[PDB]
Amino acid sequence: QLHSHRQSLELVNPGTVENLNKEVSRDVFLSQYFFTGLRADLNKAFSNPAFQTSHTFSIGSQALPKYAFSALFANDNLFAQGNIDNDLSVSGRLNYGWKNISKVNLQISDGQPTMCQLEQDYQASDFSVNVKTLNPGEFTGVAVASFLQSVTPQLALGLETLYSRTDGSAPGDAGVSYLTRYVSKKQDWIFSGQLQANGALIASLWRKVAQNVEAGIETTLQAIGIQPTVEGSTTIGAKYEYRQSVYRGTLDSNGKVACFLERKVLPTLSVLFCGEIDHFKNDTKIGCGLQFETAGNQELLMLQQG
Amino acid sequence: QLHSHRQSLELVNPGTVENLNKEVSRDVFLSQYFFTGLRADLNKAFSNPAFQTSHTFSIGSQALPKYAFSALFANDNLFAQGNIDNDLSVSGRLNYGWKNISKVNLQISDGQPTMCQLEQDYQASDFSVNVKTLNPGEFTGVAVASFLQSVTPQLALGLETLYSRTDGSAPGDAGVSYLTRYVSKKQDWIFSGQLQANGALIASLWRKVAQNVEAGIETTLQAIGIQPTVEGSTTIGAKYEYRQSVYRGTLDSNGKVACFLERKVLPTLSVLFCGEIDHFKNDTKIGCGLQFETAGNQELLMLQQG
Amino acid sequence: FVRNAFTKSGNLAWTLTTTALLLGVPLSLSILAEQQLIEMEKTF
Amino acid sequence: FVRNAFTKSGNLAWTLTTTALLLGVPLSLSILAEQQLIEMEKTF
Amino acid sequence: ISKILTLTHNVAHYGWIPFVLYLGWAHTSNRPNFLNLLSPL
Amino acid sequence: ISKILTLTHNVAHYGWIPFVLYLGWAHTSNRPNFLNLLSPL
Amino acid sequence: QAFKESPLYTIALNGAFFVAGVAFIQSPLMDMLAPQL
Amino acid sequence: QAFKESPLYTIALNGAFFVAGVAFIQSPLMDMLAPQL
Amino acid sequence: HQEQTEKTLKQAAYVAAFLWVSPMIWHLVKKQWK
Amino acid sequence: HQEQTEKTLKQAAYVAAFLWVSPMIWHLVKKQWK
Ligand SMILES: CCCCCCCCCCCCCC(=O)OC[C@H](COP(=O)(O)OCCN)OC(=O)CCCCCCCCCCCCC
Repeated sequence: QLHSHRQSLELVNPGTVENLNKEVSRDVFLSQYFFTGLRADLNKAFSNPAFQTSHTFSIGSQALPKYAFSALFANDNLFAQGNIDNDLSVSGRLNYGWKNISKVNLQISDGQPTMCQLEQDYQASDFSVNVKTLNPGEFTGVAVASFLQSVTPQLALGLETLYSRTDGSAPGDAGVSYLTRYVSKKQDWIFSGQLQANGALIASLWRKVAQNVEAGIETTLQAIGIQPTVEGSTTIGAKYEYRQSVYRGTLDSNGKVACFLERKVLPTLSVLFCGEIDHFKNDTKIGCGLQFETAGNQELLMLQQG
Repeated sequence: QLHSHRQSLELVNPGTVENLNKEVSRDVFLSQYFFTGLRADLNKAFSNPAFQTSHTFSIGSQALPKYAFSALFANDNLFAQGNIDNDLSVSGRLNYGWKNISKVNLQISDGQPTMCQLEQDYQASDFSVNVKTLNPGEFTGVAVASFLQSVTPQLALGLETLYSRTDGSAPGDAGVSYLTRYVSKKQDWIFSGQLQANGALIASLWRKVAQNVEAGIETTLQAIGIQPTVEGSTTIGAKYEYRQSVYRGTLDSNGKVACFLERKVLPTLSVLFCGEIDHFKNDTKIGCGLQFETAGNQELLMLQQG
Repeated sequence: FVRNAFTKSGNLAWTLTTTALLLGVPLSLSILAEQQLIEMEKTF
Repeated sequence: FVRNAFTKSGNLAWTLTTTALLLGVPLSLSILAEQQLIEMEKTF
Repeated sequence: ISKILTLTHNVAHYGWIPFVLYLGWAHTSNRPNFLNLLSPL
Repeated sequence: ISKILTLTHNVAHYGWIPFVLYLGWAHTSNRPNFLNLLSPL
Repeated sequence: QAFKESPLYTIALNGAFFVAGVAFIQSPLMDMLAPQL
Repeated sequence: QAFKESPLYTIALNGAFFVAGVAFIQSPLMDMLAPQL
Repeated sequence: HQEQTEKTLKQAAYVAAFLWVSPMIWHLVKKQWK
Repeated sequence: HQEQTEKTLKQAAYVAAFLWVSPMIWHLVKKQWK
């Protein structure tokens, strides 16, 4: 009676909840590329269904293993991985995306017993749904759902819940959040937003300047009468892509700078460098190292030069 | 009666006592080029009697000031310097080499009162003499003499004394040493040697390979019945000079490696890098930074490009 | 006074020039790596 | 035994390949910086 | 009887990464034998 | 009377580096004024 | 220092940094930093 | 370990490292590491 | 303890709020066009 | 203390050894040619 009036002129679909803030936090801010010591990883590929085999060495880095074998395999619809390190710890991932894909992320350690997951997705041209559990009379563990859909051709907003219960005979809690995302008129500044549980909130944007220059701001405010304890941190970045170079670098509040250069001096070899100055304690961290690849098939290496 | 028989066919003169082991320890072994944090010094020159003016910044380096002004001036026979750093500490040097040159090296600190020196030299075509005192009924301080001369056209050997007296009413000691140096037949491997006080001894050599490759070994043995405590360290280096690159790098006993690259990517700008792995404690130090120069005269900068 | 009105504004000239040597010099090396390539392939 | 005859000879393959990546790779970058120059000025 | 719920988790502790190599060993031109666990070429 | 032996050492504490600049200020073409205590050019 | 210890001090600090910062992005001044060659 | 704690252990160690090391320098093997181009 | 007796209705009101709003925000495009 | 009495002859033997050897090694070229 009222469905077909608006579902013919509209309904572009938004991205998932994971890719809400992807275009700023994991693209122009280097907070996951950084390291401290020296590291030099190398990987042979002989792929079409691909294949890799990566090793990794590291020293004096405080968060890295001193060895890490790997593998993967990915045809038109599958995925796999594997990651064993120096003493013993195994990982693994799967994808079976026939539109509802369905991941599994197992994680075995030794001091901590066993981590497991499960996931789901659905993209039906106007909305997205993420369903995720954790390790489970016995309804135990964490279970997270979500929802996100678009009501105008530029705006979209939804929310997500959770349900955490541990400790056996314990009832368990249930938080809530609210999400939002605005897109510009012609492929430009994308204002995101967030309001999670316990008061914290995120804000960001991403201006696409002329050819290869970006920007981005981020802001968090995380909060017996000593409990109101707020904090803040506003960061500003950029990224200068080129042919055979990539440069990004941020600076923020409470005193820090950072830089990350990657200069590929061969067709198939590249170096990098990353360093940071603190301006309160006046102490610094410097990390450098290389990364290169080769081929193992008898003719694949003939088809990267010319 | 016997002087003129041999002083007509011979008597090339050797180098000074400071340049005895210069061609290995201060040329192909990087033990004085190394640092730890970041540092970036820069210097304008407007020289013919030269002139420079160098600044220096550093951070997180444990042996460097966070600022250091400088100057120098050197015509056909003179020298000067100057070095003031962040809080206050002044240095200075002089040379007045009319063949007997005569240095003065003053050194003012604040926690430690005042350092002073004096020097001398003499090179009379078959022998060299170094005379050096330190800060002085009042015959106090340190006084060091030496002697070195050559008896065959390839070999030379001499010795040096000292006399250290402090503590006011205290007699004072006097050590001794022995020195030696052998040169190859046609401009090649130079075996040096030393035997200083308290048992320690040095040995080295320096093979000039084809065009720009060197080598070098070094060995020290420094030594209530717990007093015999010897130690040792044998190091092996090399150096690969090129046009617009310089590379050297050593490795030794008791577990260490080192490297030092300098790659001048401009006519008038250069970067560098130096890092070291320990293989007992398994911990590492990485230092990097740049160094470049410019000009201040209105036409000197026009005469470095072309 | 002299021992306050200089060092409280002398340290400010440090932090604005160990910053502009850290975020500006890796950028300046990356320009020349694309500057010389656009003219080497302009010759051919 | 297994837990001694491998790890006492597994760690030896580490130290001979974090050494040859530290003293060999800065040398290999410096060869190419003189390798490509001797042929660019061979063309002219 | 409960050990099989824990013995299942100790199967993936040693027998998962060797499964991934067997998959893509067949999805090639099926040449290589032991070069895959090797760094140079 | 002994202070002049210590007051001499406190003359070089503040008046030695400015002496070096005055020497080479004359041994040039005698142009510059204050560019020497400056980093860019 | 009578209000620097207050909790409302920071939520006025970072909120003031957002407004001038977002004006710096949407500006022709930020266009200048992109090199034209 | 009856002689590894002795003081004469190291002065035989480093002295043995000198002799094989100095033979490695004066050798045609060390000539090979110089690249001919 | 009567805390765990009333906590089950503390929690059940939380998911019942989500049961209203996600069907509510399912169709704002069908009413934002005034 | 008789330590400082004999230390002056402990030290005087040290420089007297240098007084022999530097004139000794002054002229080994006049005798190494056998
Ligand atoms: C407070 C003030 C501080 C100021 C800080 C300023 C620091 C600036 C430092 C800049 C360094 C940037 C690094 C870089 O970009 O490398 C460039 C250079 C090669 O670049 P080219 O221009 O020579 O390429 C020519 C094209 N054929 O490559 C090099 O120069 C050498 C780099 C070599 C890296 C070697 C990696 C070692 C791997 C170790 C392996 C460890 C394994 C355990």
